[PDB]
Amino acid sequence: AKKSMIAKQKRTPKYAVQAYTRCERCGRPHSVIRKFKLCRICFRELAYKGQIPGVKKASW
Amino acid sequence: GQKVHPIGMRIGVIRDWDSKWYAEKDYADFLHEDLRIRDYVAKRLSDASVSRVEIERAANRVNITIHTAKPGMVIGKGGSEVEALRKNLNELTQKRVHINIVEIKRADLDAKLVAENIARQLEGRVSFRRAQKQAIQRTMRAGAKGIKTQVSGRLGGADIARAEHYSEGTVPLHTLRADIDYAWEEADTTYGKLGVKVWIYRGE
Amino acid sequence: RSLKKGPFVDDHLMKKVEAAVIKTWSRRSTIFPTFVGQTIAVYDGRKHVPVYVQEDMVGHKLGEFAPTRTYRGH
Amino acid sequence: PRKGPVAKRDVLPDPIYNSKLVTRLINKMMVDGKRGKSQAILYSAFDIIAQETGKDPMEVFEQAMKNIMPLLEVKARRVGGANYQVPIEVRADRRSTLGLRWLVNYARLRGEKTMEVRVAREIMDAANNTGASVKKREDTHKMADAN
Amino acid sequence: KIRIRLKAYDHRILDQSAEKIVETAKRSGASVSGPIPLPTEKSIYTVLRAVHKYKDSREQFEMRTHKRLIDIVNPTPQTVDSLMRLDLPSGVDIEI
Amino acid sequence: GTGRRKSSVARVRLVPGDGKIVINNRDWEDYIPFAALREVIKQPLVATETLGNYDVLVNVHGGGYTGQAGAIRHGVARALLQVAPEYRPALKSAGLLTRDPRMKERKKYGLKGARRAPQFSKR
RNA sequence: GCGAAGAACCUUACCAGGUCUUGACAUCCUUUGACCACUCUGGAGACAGAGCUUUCCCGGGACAAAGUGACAGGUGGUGCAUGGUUGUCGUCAGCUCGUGUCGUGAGAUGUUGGGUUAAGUCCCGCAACGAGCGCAACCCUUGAUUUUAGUUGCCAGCAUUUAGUUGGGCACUCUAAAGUGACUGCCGGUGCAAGCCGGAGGAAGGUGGGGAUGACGUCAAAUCAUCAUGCCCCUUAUGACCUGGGCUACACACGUGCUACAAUGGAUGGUACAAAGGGUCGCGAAGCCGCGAGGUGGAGCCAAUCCCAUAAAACCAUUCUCAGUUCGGAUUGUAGGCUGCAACUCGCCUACAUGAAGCCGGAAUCGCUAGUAAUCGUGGAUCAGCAUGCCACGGUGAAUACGU
Ligand SMILES: [Mg+2]
Ligand SMILES: [Mg+2]
Ligand SMILES: [Mg+2]
Ligand SMILES: [Mg+2]
Ligand SMILES: [Mg+2]
Ligand SMILES: [Mg+2]
Ligand SMILES: [Mg+2]
Ligand SMILES: [Mg+2]
Ligand SMILES: [Mg+2]
Ligand SMILES: [Mg+2]
Ligand SMILES: [Mg+2]
Ligand SMILES: [Mg+2]
Ligand SMILES: [Mg+2]
Ligand SMILES: [Mg+2]
Ligand SMILES: [Mg+2]
Ligand SMILES: [Mg+2]
Ligand SMILES: [Mg+2]
Ligand SMILES: [Mg+2]
Ligand SMILES: [Mg+2]
Ligand SMILES: [Mg+2]
Ligand SMILES: [Mg+2]
Ligand SMILES: [Mg+2]
Ligand SMILES: [Mg+2]
Ligand SMILES: [Mg+2]
Ligand SMILES: [Mg+2]
Ligand SMILES: [Mg+2]
Ligand SMILES: [Mg+2]
Ligand SMILES: [Mg+2]
Ligand SMILES: [Mg+2]
Ligand SMILES: [Mg+2]
Ligand SMILES: [Mg+2]
Ligand SMILES: [Mg+2]
Ligand SMILES: [Mg+2]
Ligand SMILES: [Mg+2]
Ligand SMILES: [Mg+2]
Ligand SMILES: [Mg+2]
Ligand SMILES: [Mg+2]
Ligand SMILES: [Mg+2]
Ligand SMILES: [Mg+2]
Ligand SMILES: [Mg+2]
Ligand SMILES: [Mg+2]
Ligand SMILES: [Mg+2]
Ligand SMILES: [Mg+2]
Ligand SMILES: [Mg+2]
Ligand SMILES: [Mg+2]
Ligand SMILES: [Zn+2]
Repeated sequence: AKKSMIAKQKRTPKYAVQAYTRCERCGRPHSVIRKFKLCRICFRELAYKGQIPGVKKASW
Repeated sequence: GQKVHPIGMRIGVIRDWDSKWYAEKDYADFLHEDLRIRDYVAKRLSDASVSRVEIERAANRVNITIHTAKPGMVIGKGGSEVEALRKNLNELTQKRVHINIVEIKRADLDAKLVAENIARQLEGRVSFRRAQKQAIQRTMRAGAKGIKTQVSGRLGGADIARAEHYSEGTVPLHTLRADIDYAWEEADTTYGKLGVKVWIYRGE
Repeated sequence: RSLKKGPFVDDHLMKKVEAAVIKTWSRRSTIFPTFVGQTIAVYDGRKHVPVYVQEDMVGHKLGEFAPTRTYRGH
Repeated sequence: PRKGPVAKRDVLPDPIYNSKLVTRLINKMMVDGKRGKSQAILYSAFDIIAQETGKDPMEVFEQAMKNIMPLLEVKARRVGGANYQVPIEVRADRRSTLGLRWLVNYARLRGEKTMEVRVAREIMDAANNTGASVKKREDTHKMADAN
Repeated sequence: KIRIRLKAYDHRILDQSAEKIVETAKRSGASVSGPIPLPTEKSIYTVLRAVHKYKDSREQFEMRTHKRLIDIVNPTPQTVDSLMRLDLPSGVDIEI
Repeated sequence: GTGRRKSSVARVRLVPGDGKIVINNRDWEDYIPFAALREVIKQPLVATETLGNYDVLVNVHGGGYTGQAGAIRHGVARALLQVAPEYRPALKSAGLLTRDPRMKERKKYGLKGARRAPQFSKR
């Protein structure tokens, strides 16, 4: 009971409240940063390789 | 203690990002495409030794210059795949897709290509120690100041997993001016997962 | 709605009670001043606990009366 | 610190009657960054101690110096697989540090209503060679007298 | 009497690009309001390291936006003609 | 003159005059209630004998009430010295041309505060 | 105060009841063509039944409906089978190689010995002489300063308005690109030297303060529940759809926080000084109705301009006068506001009322060496709504280090 539910995230529900957000590569429900639509683990794994522009490691 | 990704912390100090495309409130649409327009290119031209696909977009038109070690395979006398992939890339990005290949030099310096020389061989049931050492010495002739190939996993068909590697020369990671490459591929053997890791110090 | 600009029953409990035991399935549909004298059956996650809407228990959410956790001593 | 000694600072001469025995006891007064609460109090205590006693507020405040400064601090020396009470001679560190600690640690014993006079009464009380702060000094030397 | 705003992630690419149009502005018109800095936006994303527990290990990325704006004081007909004819490095932001 | 301390900055113009140390388009005793902390501001004018010889104009931005007191002291101590170089041989010794380098500290992840940490219990 | 950077529903993996079979969801094919969307009845909906109906484009092309299967479909098992990704020892100072030399040999020396250091850092002495990954340095931010560009920031010279408002100027600040500056550099003692004790000068003095960076490897350490994968099991159910419910239950024991037990305080009025961030289908001002939480209204803004946004501790006057109180605020009744189809189980807040334990905490135990601890506020991520938690920002600012 996992790949069934991505269709539940995708389809427009009968109430705006039902609708939530999940990662757009691996459908992880928690911790999805809206400026990217990526979960925490997708977001970091692309930043190292460097797909996300602008983002870089912040010493300070 | 686990290392850092020797690319993931060189970005923006000695190396740019694999995508140069500014966006204002439209990043989520552009960024998700800059992760899938790099997947159709990943399988369609899988055997053409493609290393970097730097997507740059501007003015409702996208440019994806694919850098390959076999430049004549993607484009050239046939003149068909470039036109053929112009249909597939544009059928996804819903706009112009201008691709201009870049021809690699000193092929044993691109880590992705260098570790695919040891990722197919290991999948063809060869020796772990021989596979790395036969090519570690091979690329060492090119001019790399260092090397480190490791083949980590349930190596050798055993029931207990262990790590193996090699090296030759200088490869200072903790110096930020090092031009160090890196790659990591999946040796999808018939029995499990064994992914290799390769990286190459270079000129300066 | 705790706001004074509203007072809602589910969609049909009022309709079925309007003509008219009663078994309104879910919950949540506070007994208005038009249902005293018509016993309903508000479901409880299992079984249908029977409650008779009197004049005193008017306004309260229909669910309250049927408990949900069975705790018969420690 | 497992490596040598260190030297301390505690030095900022105060605005009125510039000294470092009055910017100290004004720093051993405050709680959670309340320099302003203490500084006014530590100058109002002088105001009542300069009237009800007559003499100079500074000399009256320093009059209770020799009546609060400890002389022998019973040290906890490790002998025979335990700790005992081996008296020793306190240095200048534990003289003024202890000495000005004795007052404020005994500011619940003046029994007034406000700290403006309570700190003013205790300084005079020790300045009379009486009160509890001097008794506390004599109490410490008493347990140091046994050993 | 125009105003152009530059918004690029790397200060090297934009400040070089602005050093080009500011030169072309001088040829088009002596009265040029040269490049000028504005405070740079910073944002931080404190993503957590471990795939599972160990709540005390995270890793912080950042994303700047270096800004610069160029204007015109008493422009001429060359300004409208000679401005749009340039393409800047991909990343530089143009808005007149 | 110009003097910083903590997050507050004070820029000082010093001209000969009566001696009214004005601050930020208001009288200083209005602007600072506790005059006893305002006497140190006269240290750059009492260590060199120029107490009531110049009227001090000040501009104030940021910090806290004690935050400017350290900056205005420094902010004039770099101007009285510039009036005549004879003032440096004593204004550069009392600790006035020095700029206090202490500032607040970043908060590091895994820690409640900058240097604090959670509470520790073994078992 | 752990995955969970948001458990009313959804998320939800769990229970009860009710429903589907090539399946809700992909690829192979055929007959239809662009399929949908909409109204009426029943139901808790999942779903059934009626109607207009979806007017494709250029034989081909995308997308769809209907017809049997190959198949799908598993947040089902094994982290003592794995990729990964991580943690702790630990930012501890180690792990090695080439040429020589000793040993029959595995091997040793270098890397031991005396000092010194934060450090196999550095020196001296020795059958060793050198070197590589680690330490230090390169990188980021803060502390002084030069040049450049001066607006939307700044306002001295000039006046002008209730107001930096207006002309006007980039002087000062400040913003941000390229540079300077600190290295035991100089002087005294000491040392053979490394270095150690002190002094000038300088914004800054002994790696100035703080980040990023984590060697060889240890724990068969954590995760098959992020993704992927070896092998096994279910495959008209261990798959799939809905409504309700549990995830918040309570006789108790333990971990991390919040608020207090009062006079360095409470109550009332006045009143002053921030830093860092967020805003387009978003921030939402002024006025107006309100004790009230809020509602109506729509100004300005794709922002150094406008908004979120009046910061509180501090301070100045009156009152309280050492009481379970003019402290404390749990608990409960009534009456209300917000979002959302819906606040009963189970959200947040407001008024009146109610007013409980607590009068500085046993043996024991925790954090921190300076802008530190303590204490008072603000912003962001997730987010229709909900944080005493988490990630960041500032204001007030201490005490002691003899010693192992
Ligand atoms: Mg939600
Ligand atoms: Mg190993
Ligand atoms: Mg590197
Ligand atoms: Mg029980
Ligand atoms: Mg780490
Ligand atoms: Mg000087
Ligand atoms: Mg710490
Ligand atoms: Mg938990
Ligand atoms: Mg495993
Ligand atoms: Mg386990
Ligand atoms: Mg730790
Ligand atoms: Mg031999
Ligand atoms: Mg060793
Ligand atoms: Mg070290
Ligand atoms: Mg280092
Ligand atoms: Mg520095
Ligand atoms: Mg300058
Ligand atoms: Mg200038
Ligand atoms: Mg010195
Ligand atoms: Mg340092
Ligand atoms: Mg550091
Ligand atoms: Mg760290
Ligand atoms: Mg092991
Ligand atoms: Mg293991
Ligand atoms: Mg264990
Ligand atoms: Mg599991
Ligand atoms: Mg994966
Ligand atoms: Mg993947
Ligand atoms: Mg829970
Ligand atoms: Mg809860
Ligand atoms: Mg506890
Ligand atoms: Mg108190
Ligand atoms: Mg209170
Ligand atoms: Mg700000
Ligand atoms: Mg408050
Ligand atoms: Mg307070
Ligand atoms: Mg009260
Ligand atoms: Mg009660
Ligand atoms: Mg009650
Ligand atoms: Mg009562
Ligand atoms: Mg009360
Ligand atoms: Mg009660
Ligand atoms: Mg320490
Ligand atoms: Mg954000
Ligand atoms: Mg929580
Ligand atoms: Zn993901």
